[PDB]
Amino acid sequence: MSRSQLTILTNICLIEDLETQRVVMQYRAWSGYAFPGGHVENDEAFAESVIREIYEETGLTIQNPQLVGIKNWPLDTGGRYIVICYKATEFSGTLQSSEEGEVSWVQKDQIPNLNLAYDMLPLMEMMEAPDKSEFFYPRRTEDDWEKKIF
Amino acid sequence: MSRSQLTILTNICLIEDLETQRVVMQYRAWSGYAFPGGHVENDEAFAESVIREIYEETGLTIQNPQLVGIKNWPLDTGGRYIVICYKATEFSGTLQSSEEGEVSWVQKDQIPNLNLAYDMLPLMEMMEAPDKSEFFYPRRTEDDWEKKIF
Ligand SMILES: [Mg+2]
Ligand SMILES: [Mg+2]
Repeated sequence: MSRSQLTILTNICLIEDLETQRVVMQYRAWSGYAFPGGHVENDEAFAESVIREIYEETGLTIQNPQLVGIKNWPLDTGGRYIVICYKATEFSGTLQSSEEGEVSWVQKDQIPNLNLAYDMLPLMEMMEAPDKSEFFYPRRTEDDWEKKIF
Repeated sequence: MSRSQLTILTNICLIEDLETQRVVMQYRAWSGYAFPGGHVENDEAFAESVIREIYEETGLTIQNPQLVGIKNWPLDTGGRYIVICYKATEFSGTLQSSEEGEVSWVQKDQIPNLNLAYDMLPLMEMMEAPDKSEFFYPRRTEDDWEKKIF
């Protein structure tokens, strides 16, 4: 019945242009600059979903997106929010914003200087680390946004 | 309401003893030899779940399990079955079966000679491949068990 009982399936992608050392950032009015991505449709694969969402949100067609981790947290009544995290360096197309947010190429080394969504930097660190694959909020108490990286 | 509307969260782990080149296999009366693992509890992280399930099913405590892919397929009415796939080479303990299946160390090169669960070999191949991370059944028709690897 309640929203806190649901399992929500979403994705994000770190799209990195190796020629320019820039990454696609999206501005979402949690608030701030974050990675683009979206919700998984009922019939589509996880990889199909990230390719489709990225195309819609950025105008870019990514190839062979790589699974780099999972961000997730329990909801209040047995539910869970799930973010499947991808990295893509192979893509084509022209960058184009959508109603879902303004997108831009930001120099990767300048990402920390933006108004970032909460925990963007440790999330990007988990994704980039070859030996880490999960970012979890235990949500042990109602205000607990402490994280665990596995 | 129906079981085909649910999102089911499970894990498996390929536990490889690098000293002996054996892998833990579990016999489940889909039927056949498969990897051990289990269902994710409401409050636990994905990594916590695989460590706990593997301990219960095998007696081994795995350390630092690595995400190597996701096996998944849609269910008939908007649901999805999800298997988070891990590999672990660091562990301790003594192998011990449980009510959930007999476990054994099988030489990795002898795995194909077992009565394996359906698609075990391509699943293991997806997991072992550094550039593949999803095993998906589109379930386009009712008898369609064709697969896609991303
Ligand atoms: Mg989106
Ligand atoms: Mg099990």
